Amino acid sequence: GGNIVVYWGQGGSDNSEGSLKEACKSGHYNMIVLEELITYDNGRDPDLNLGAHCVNCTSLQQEIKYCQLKLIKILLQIGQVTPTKEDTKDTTKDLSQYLDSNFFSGKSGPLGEVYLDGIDIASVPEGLNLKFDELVQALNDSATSRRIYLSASPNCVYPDYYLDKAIQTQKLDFLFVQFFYALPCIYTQGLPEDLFQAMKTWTSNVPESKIFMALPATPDLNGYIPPRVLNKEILPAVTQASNFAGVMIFDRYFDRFRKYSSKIKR
Amino acid sequence: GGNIVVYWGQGGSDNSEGSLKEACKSGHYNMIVLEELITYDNGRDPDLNLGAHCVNCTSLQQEIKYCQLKLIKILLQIGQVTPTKEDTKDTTKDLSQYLDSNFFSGKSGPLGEVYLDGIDIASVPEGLNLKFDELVQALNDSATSRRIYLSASPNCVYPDYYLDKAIQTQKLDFLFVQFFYALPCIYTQGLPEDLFQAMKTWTSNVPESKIFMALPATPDLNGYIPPRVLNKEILPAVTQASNFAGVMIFDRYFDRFRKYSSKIKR
Ligand SMILES: *[C@@H]1O[C@H](CO)[C@@H](O[C@@H]2O[C@H](CO)[C@@H](O)[C@H](O)[C@H]2NC(C)=O)[C@H](O)[C@H]1NC(C)=O
Ligand SMILES: *[C@@H]1O[C@H](CO)[C@@H](O[C@@H]2O[C@H](CO)[C@@H](O)[C@H](O)[C@H]2NC(C)=O)[C@H](O)[C@H]1NC(C)=O
Ligand SMILES: CC(=O)N[C@@H]1[C@@H](O)[C@H](O)[C@@H](CO)O[C@H]1O
Ligand SMILES: CC(=O)N[C@@H]1[C@@H](O)[C@H](O)[C@@H](CO)O[C@H]1O
Ligand SMILES: CC(=O)N[C@@H]1[C@@H](O)[C@H](O)[C@@H](CO)O[C@H]1O
Ligand SMILES: CC(=O)N[C@@H]1[C@@H](O)[C@H](O)[C@@H](CO)O[C@H]1O
Ligand code: NA
Ligand code: NA
Repeated sequence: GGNIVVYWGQGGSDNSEGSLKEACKSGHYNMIVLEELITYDNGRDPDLNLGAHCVNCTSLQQEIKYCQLKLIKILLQIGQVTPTKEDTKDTTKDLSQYLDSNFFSGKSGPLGEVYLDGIDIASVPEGLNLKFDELVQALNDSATSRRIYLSASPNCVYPDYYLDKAIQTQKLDFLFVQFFYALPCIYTQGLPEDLFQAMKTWTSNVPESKIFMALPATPDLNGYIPPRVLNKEILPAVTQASNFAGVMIFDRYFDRFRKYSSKIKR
Repeated sequence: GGNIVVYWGQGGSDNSEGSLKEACKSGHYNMIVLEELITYDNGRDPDLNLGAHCVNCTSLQQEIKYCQLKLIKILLQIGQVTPTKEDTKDTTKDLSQYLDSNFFSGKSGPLGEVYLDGIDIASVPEGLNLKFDELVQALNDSATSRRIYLSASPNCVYPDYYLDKAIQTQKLDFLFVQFFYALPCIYTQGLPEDLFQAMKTWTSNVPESKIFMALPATPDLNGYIPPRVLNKEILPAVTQASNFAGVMIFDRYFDRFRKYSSKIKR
């Protein structure tokens, strides 16, 4: 089956996009990125935002652990940095510490008593105080024997305006390169040329990281690659890169109904 | 000040984008569109999704009423239709009835004991059972003496693939035409030509509805129009349309920090 990852958490409620456990139990995925954590440039404690899934999300603990015991990695995505004009000391250091204590220590945090597998950073502005490359270095330097995987979700334009610094730390394990919404590098009908060139650029410029092609599971989004096109044209070309890792599915909501991941070649 | 509307509800928590009351109290807006209600093609009761603002959102009642007593209209946006392959009878009729009972009757619904001012529909796929134009007609035909405003948020491409049928009912009071993210009709630096042509097309083809230009409040989104450009170039041209209504701000989160609406001409 290879490496198929998926985004979950912003697809509504359990009744719209299914529970996290449902996603894991489906067997389609070996890694889930939870969307998303809101962080504060002024050092306020982060706010978890899993939409209509839960407000008290501590009961997700058992679902996270179920996933992990099925060998599925669970990463939490930082999706929003609330800016401040205030000059505040130690914001990045303090966030790294908050994350370590609340998600990577088995202690009672927002997702219950878990050790998550890592942190993803979305392609969004950082703060005047909070800096993503600094955060990545701090997390990798964490006082723990646990493996904390670090990743980013850049758009397919290289370099990514928001994440290039974090990428150039050379400390990201995975990149979920987004080939959806309107960008010059998406697939369009009968035209993979820009996507191929972007994949060449990403894989060659970030040889230290595993590169996922993040694709939409629905034909209602720009960048959609029909499964036969993905299997017979796209994958044969992009898999020539030694650091091509697989496909990231945007997102569990669309995939739950479309069963796009089911149609990807073995 | 004219007509300035804003989207609120998907900007995170109260600490990231402020409470609904805060938005109303700011005095920047005369209409707020709440994002968003999830509806079900199989006829399941809708799920309210105001992200990390609340799960039990009934306590928003007092904030809604505060807004309304300040002459601010509150509309709820349908943002997501969860599809089904099942053929289910009366889905649209039943949704109209659910909305009437739960948001337009002063009874104890998901937002408490309110009479909302109306419903907006996002530019998203409808269902195999649930149909937007049918929903608009049903809501307008509601057994009530209350005014229910009906609107849609089409993208700037005319016709809108998802909402054109709803628009052609001629029963929409407002259109929030979205000139952001990547589309051929957005403003780009020193180039309003496509936006002007789109505004001509929207205003001339939908003379029966008031047309808002929906614009991003942050320079970090495609389509951003610096306030001086908006005031001295854009508004003088587009305001020549008799049905040009004003500016819809995407969104309260960005506007809270950027104070974009504050910079729009009187
Ligand atoms: C920081 O990154 C380094 C390098 O990827 C990680 O170090 C590896 O850790 C694994 C398991 O602990 C070992 O098998 C490797 O031999 C290590 N490699 C090197 C070069 O030291 C380290 O674990 C990361 N830190 C965290 C907190 O995950
Ligand atoms: C359906 O649309 C019609 C037309 O806009 C609305 O009828 C208007 O109602 C207002 C206030 O009740 C009156 O001042 C107008 O004279 C009416 N116009 C016409 C042509 O009848 C009607 O209110 C809408 N239905 C709902 C539930 O809002
Ligand atoms: C495979 C896996 O990740 N197992 C985790 C374990 O590491 C952790 O000690 C525990 C308590 O938080 O949750 C487990 O089930
Ligand atoms: C607060 C903010 O917007 N910071 C941005 C940062 O996100 C971006 O990666 C960088 C690129 O050089 O430019 C900064 O201005
Ligand atoms: C101006 C306004 O909309 N006022 C509303 C009123 O119509 C409604 O009867 C009441 C109870 O639900 O909430 C009010 O304050
Ligand atoms: C379930 C679904 O996707 N329905 C779409 C509808 O949203 C769209 O407005 C219409 C345009 O003709 O095409 C239908 O296939
Ligand atoms: Na879709
Ligand atoms: Na921004």
